[PDB]
Amino acid sequence: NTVNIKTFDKVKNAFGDGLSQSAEGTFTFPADVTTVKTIKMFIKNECPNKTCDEWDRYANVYVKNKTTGEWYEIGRFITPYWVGTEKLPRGLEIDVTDFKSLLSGNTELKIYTETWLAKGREYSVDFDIVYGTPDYKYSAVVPVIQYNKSSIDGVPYGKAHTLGLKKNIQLPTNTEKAYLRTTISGWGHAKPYDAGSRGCAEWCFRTHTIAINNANTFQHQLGALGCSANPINNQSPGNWAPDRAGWCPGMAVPTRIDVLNNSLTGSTFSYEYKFQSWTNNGTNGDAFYAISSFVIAKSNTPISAPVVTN
Repeated sequence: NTVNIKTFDKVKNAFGDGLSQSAEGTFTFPADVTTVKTIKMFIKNECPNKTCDEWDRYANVYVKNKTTGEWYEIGRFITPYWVGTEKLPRGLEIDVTDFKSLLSGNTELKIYTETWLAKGREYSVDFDIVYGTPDYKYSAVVPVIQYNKSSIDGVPYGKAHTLGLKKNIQLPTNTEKAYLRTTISGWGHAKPYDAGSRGCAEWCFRTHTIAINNANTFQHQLGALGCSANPINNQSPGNWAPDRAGWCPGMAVPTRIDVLNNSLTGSTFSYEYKFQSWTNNGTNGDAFYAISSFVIAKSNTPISAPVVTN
């Protein structure tokens, strides 16, 4: 079984006086998610005849955690230059199965675009829920860190001292499978440039590390994705083809999945996101990393949300 749920219908994120960069709404999702195998989120950006903010703007979607009243980023993308997602049949696709526990019953969603023009961007969002026999009937998800309000509200990169990326995580004793879900994209053309005149953090290729209990465990390489091969190839005269570090205009920001070893099940461990070292000399602007990292706990027996603590 595959149920399609329609959620935002030509909603506009715009900037200027009786307008907003974000839109919200409440939608009804089926209540039972125990047999949900996959949930695909589709984002359609309609921008016919240059009627939208022609820049490659940062955008993201959130689902509200009813109990805590906190917004969780389920997906982000960079809008294409000058056009919408027309070359793509169903729009940008992002797997959001990790958030099935929050995508049930009356769910409030939020979509934001860092647009600075009144014409902004218009979107239609729908979800495909595929029912079946999942490998794990239950899942729980909680954020470890969230500095993703916009491209320039991320974590400053290259500053003398930085903090706010070390946390402690306690996984439920019945966790059968656990993993981290991270989405990271950078902004800026700050100096000193890397070879090839690549400023940070939009252009400079880096490899960040996540340390579990002080041991370097996962590496996140923000390298070339092959922007020139983008299906949305009608973006000229915008600078669409050059490879940025870990993202391309008119494409979803990749979701990075790192599987935790089961020796962490039932125990509290430390998590630290370590940026590859670099110092901003401050002569050519700022550099930021917009980042969200989530811990997902799965089991075939009802499970409570992992505890994240400083």
